[PDB]
Amino acid sequence: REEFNPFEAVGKPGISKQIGEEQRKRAFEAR
Amino acid sequence: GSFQHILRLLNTNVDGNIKIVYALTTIKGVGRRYSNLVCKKADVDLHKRAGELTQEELERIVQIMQNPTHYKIPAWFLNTLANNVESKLRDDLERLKKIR
Amino acid sequence: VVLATPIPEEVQQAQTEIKLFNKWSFEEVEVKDASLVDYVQVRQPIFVAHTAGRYANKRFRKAQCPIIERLTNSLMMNGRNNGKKLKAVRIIKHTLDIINVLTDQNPIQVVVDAITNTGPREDTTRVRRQAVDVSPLRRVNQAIALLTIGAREAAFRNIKTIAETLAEELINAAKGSSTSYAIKKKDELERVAKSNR
Amino acid sequence: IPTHAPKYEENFNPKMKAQLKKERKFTMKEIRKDAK
Amino acid sequence: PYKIFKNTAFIKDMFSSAMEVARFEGAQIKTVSGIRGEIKRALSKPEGH
Amino acid sequence: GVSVRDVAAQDFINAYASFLQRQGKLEVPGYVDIVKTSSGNEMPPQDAEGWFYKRAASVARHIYMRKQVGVGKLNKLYGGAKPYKHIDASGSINRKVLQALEKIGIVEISPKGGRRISENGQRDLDRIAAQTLE
Amino acid sequence: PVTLAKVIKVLGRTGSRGGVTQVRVEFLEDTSRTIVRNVKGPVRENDILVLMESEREARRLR
Amino acid sequence: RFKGDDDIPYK
Amino acid sequence: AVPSVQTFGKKKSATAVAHVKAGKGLIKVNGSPITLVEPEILRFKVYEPLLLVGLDKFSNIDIRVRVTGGGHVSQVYAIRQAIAKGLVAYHQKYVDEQSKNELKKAFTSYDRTLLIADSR
Amino acid sequence: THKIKYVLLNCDDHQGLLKKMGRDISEARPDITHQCLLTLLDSPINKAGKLQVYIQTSRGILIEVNPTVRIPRTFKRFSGLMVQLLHKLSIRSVNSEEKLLKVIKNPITDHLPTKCRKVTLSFDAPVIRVQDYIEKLDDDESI
Amino acid sequence: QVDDEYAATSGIMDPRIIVTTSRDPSTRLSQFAKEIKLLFPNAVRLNRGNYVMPNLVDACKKSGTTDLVVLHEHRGVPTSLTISHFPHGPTAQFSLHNVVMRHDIINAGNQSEVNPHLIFDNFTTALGKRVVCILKHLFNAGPKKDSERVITFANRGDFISVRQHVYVRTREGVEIAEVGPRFEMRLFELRLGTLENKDADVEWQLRRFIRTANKKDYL
Amino acid sequence: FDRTAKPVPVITSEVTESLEDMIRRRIQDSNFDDLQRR
Amino acid sequence: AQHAVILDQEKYDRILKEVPTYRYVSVSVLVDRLKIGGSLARIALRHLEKEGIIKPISKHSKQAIYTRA
RNA sequence: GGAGCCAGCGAGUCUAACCUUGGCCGAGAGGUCUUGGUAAUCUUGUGAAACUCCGUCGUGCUGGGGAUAGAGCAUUGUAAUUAUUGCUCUUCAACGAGGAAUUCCUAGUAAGCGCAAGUCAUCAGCUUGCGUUGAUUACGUCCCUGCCCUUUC
Ligand SMILES: [Mg+2]
Ligand SMILES: [Mg+2]
Ligand SMILES: [Mg+2]
Ligand SMILES: [Mg+2]
Repeated sequence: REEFNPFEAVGKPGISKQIGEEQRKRAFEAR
Repeated sequence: GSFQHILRLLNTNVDGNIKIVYALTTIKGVGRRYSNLVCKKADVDLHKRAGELTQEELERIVQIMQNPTHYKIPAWFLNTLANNVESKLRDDLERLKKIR
Repeated sequence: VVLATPIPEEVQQAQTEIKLFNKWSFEEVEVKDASLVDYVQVRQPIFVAHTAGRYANKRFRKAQCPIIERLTNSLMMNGRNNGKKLKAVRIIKHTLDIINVLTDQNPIQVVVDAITNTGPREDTTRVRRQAVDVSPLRRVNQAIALLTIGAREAAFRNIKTIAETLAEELINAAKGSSTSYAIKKKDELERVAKSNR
Repeated sequence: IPTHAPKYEENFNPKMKAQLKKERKFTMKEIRKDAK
Repeated sequence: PYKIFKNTAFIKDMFSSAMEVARFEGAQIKTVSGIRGEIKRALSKPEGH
Repeated sequence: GVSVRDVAAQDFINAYASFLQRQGKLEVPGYVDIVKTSSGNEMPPQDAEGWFYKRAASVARHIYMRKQVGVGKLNKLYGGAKPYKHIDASGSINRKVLQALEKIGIVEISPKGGRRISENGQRDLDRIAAQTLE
Repeated sequence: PVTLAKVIKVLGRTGSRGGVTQVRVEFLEDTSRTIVRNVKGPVRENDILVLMESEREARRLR
Repeated sequence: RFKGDDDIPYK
Repeated sequence: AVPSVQTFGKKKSATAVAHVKAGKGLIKVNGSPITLVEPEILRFKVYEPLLLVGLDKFSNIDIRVRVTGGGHVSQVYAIRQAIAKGLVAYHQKYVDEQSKNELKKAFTSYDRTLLIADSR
Repeated sequence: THKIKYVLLNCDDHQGLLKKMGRDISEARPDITHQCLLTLLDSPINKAGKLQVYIQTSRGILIEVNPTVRIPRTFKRFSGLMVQLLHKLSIRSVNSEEKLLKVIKNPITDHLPTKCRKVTLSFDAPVIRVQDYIEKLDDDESI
Repeated sequence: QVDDEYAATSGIMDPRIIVTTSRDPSTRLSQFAKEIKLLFPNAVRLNRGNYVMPNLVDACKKSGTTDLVVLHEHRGVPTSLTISHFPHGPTAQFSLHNVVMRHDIINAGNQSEVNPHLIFDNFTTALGKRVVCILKHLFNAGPKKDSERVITFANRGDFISVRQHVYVRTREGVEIAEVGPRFEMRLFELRLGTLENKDADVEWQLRRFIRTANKKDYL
Repeated sequence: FDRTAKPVPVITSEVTESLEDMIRRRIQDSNFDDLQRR
Repeated sequence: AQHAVILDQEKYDRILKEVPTYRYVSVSVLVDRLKIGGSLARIALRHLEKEGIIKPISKHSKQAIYTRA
């Protein structure tokens, strides 16, 4: 499951948004 | 007489082979348009190269340069904070980091 | 002939017969090589190249297009010249004038001889490489391309303009002299094919 | 034959105003994210 | 406002720099007349527009 | 039955400008030699002596073809690119061209707006057309 | 000296490599003699091709 | 003019 | 009234209206002679009918062409098409049909675009 | 080169990094190239202007060496030039008149003279006299 | 129920589609147009250089096309996608958000172009059925039972996420792999006519400045 | 500050697993809403 | 390169001597062989015409082509 | 640098000041007095650009390049010597065709060129539309790659 979903073959840099929001998400959890 | 391969005008070395306008352009403070205007006021044929010029022509051009208003060159023709902004950006980034 | 609207004398000589730019006749031009006969089209005469005819519709319609138009079309390339066919026509007119000046022989036949001579007669294809024969339509296409790109590269950063360098390339190619750029590639390609023969 | 020295930098960096502009762009991108 | 194209408009004096506009993009705004509008994007030049 | 339209544009313009400077009655403002003729232009007219007369000839020709023309349409016509966004020409030069041409009597103030080719100017342009046809 | 040969049939299902077409050409000098050749450009029947060598027999080029 | 075993200047 | 015919030629947005009447071989385009059409390089591209079919046919008729729209090249094509169509129509209406036959034959033999509109 | 600043990968100075790259560090020695170019460029034949050096990097980068260039004899500075060259694709003179070191498009053949003899150094190949081969080789041709 | 315009042609005559772009397309939009061609089994890509809509729609209508797809971008980022059904509409316009093209992937491989299975999820309202009905008819009828390709349109807060997968049935479960692209498409216009007719009556139209827009749902 | 319209939805991981689970669930029963020939 | 910018007496004479000879005469020919500036090549061509040493075949603003008389 | 010189899609002012012809002033930018138009009617033939003819320049990082910077002349608000958008002069950098690699493309197509509107999503030298000039090569193959169809074998 992990191997065959390139978007999460490997994707080019910056295609995903996961890192940007997770940091804010835990920050929003803290607030 | 002999054509002058090099000339000294306004403490500047100017090539003879270049047309007078674009030859005078090398002078600091002298552009293509200003060179054309001063040449014209000096009544020097533009098609001549710089070295064919007679001495009187060169002196006339020099006087045109040094005394533009005297010869009716148009007036319209003739010619910490960043650190504070850096500190402000630093403060903004610090507050932003504190939010996250 | 007298008309209410005055018409030049040369125009009535054109009325007599069709001539390219009203200065060159198509009657005496003949393709020297037999194989190239049916794709180097010169039989229908024209005043000027620009025709705006449709030549890409079918696979071999391009053969019926007159060779001078093909040269004019090939002359405009590299982006900065794309779409400027008028400049190409003017350059080709000047080139024909230059060729006539250098050599009294008809410039159109000079063009025909150049395209005939510079056509690669044998090339290579990847399998390693193997030698293959070249279709005559490909011969005319590659000849035109080679001549045009050569004339261009000769004058890319030279005081020489496109008209005279193209005239020189065409003259040398018709002569068969190695000075011509395209003849060097025709010989090189044929030598490479011979090596892999 | 002529001999000319090669010109180079001791350490290569792939003036301050551009650096200020660069920091602005990073700040633009982040603040937009926080708003969204 | 200082420049108007039908629904679209350009506004000034709301924000000192583009710094602020990025924070307030998409915000609800309205005129005194009651016409509702939106903060679409920040103009690079001048700052605050 | 010679006419301005019967002559090549460039030939007529050159010949009639020649006639203008030979006549010497066309008033030249002092600043013709200091101006750009347009904002998009980078350098002045190279033919400093005769560029004005050539412009006057061109304006008279266009007035012959078109019964009424104003300064604005000449400004657009004589304007070129400086992306480039087709900056218009210099209004003052065209206006002084028009004033000079009407001082000579070639053109005159047209009712309904613009300038009209004066009948005297009409026969004059026809004359220069006649000689240049020769 | 280069021989001239007129194409009489354009072969199909030869498995030839893309961009290369196998054809049969009959020599202009002798009509009876026919030989298989390989052509690198657009080719149709009834056209004349220049053969630098008249001895080699064409083989599939994969 | 540099000659022989000279190294380029170091600033 | 004077015998006359009217024809249209078109290429892209360029449209030329040709009026062909009985006359003394007077041919005009946009109020100026055919000898002053521009661009000069394509001047002879305006001349195809005149030189192909012979000027003596034109000597007995007056032609006036008004052109609008499109670019210079499209205008030239519209002009030549209008001249050809107007000549053919005039020989149709006020001359015997055999002459019309030779006229269409010559025009189509040289370039079919002269008579038939080529819409892209 | 690799960012740590970009430094020419070296056999001894960097060992763990090239392990992380997975490249056998035994073939990670640019000092051989430095000395070979040093012995070459300083040869009298260069001083006579009859030699051109081409460098084909293992990665596939082709570098043209103008005979006028002078590499630093110190290896540390030589590494500084290489990282400068590889990233900027070119090196300009101090006087700023000619590009001494330039990266060029492969294949090598197009840059070579039209008539040229090609040979490699092969320890297994027959042992020859370098002088003798050069005379029997034709003049207009190059080696 | 199948809509009136499609009720006549919903599954006898396979849809034939033209996918095109705006004038002077960027390279990225052309790549995106290529992907959209591959998504639709019966799509043909047409380069729109200087074509004019009345000529385009007429020539397309003369050729008998059913649907026309026109794509718009902003600095090489696809922005809008409009679907116009011939001979008399409807025309639906969509805005593309978070578009991720397959060109963004290394060693991605080639697609399968079998007739794909379809999944429309969370479409309940009448307008939702309209959107599903519009999108459904772009594809062929009755994909083969064992076809390994599935296209899904999932509604989440009026934002239709579009994904494609290739699936293999295993003994305990089924494993699906996204092939791409990813893009979320939101309807903002729906007009009763072809895209050329700017005067066509508007069937539905998105109100953005309404106070309930921040929470209103439509599909 | 009050917001006017729906923020653009972001595909975080959890959304992806939810969608993948929905697709897998649908294909498990072969519950396909597909056009059919008549 | 260095192309002569001025018409010297020795340069004046040579223009008159070879310019009958060339089958083909143009601005490029003069600069290439006579090492004369492009503008001086042009003024020479208008100069050489008025005495009839060379004949014009076609006159275009960019390109001027001439032949020996 | 002069001269020639040709489009189409559209937009445009009531309880207002929009598109603006024409006249005059201003080097320009712009100012000023009028005028037509709620528009197939007036702006507008939107006299667009590229382009063509005649001239100057000339293989020189040159009259290519216009980044950066200085000094001025004006517009817009507003009451600050605050910015804002234009014009004049001066200053004149990298760049000499671009490595490994890589993306797209078959006829009014690639490519060049400009003009108009910002009409609820997106777009502000960016989105869309409009028109002008206008090509080379292929239009054959499953050989390699990939995707399918049939054997109700
Ligand atoms: Mg394009
Ligand atoms: Mg564009
Ligand atoms: Mg666009
Ligand atoms: Mg095909």
